Amino acid sequence: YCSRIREGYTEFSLRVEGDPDFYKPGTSYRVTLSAAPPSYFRGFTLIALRENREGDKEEDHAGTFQIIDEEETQFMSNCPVAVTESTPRRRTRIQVFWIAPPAGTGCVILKASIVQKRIIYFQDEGSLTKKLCEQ
Repeated sequence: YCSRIREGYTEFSLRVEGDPDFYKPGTSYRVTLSAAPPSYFRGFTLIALRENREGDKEEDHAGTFQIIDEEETQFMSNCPVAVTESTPRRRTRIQVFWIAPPAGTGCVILKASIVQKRIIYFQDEGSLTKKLCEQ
């Protein structure tokens, strides 16, 4: 189940539109993964984890992703809680909804990994990682 299993900034950014300071349970947020020019990615993986969890357990994964662009993104065949590319084409941006979990879920870490001509692995902090807490 889910594998899946260098901080600071690369040219790839994981953002939430509107730059929320915290999440509100049940609110849909538009999560974006983008490459600064002239970079691109041919593949990506995107997850949302309760803080300080590895992701090896189902209950580590927080909230619900919803596909916006079916031809660009899909759920991972062998990690159904992870968003990934539909085909290995060069892309500079993808977007998905993330629906925030119930009150009491605690801090959530949205995290991405990409491939261009090298792999950028998941990191605890950095440009492909965003922490959102309740409040």
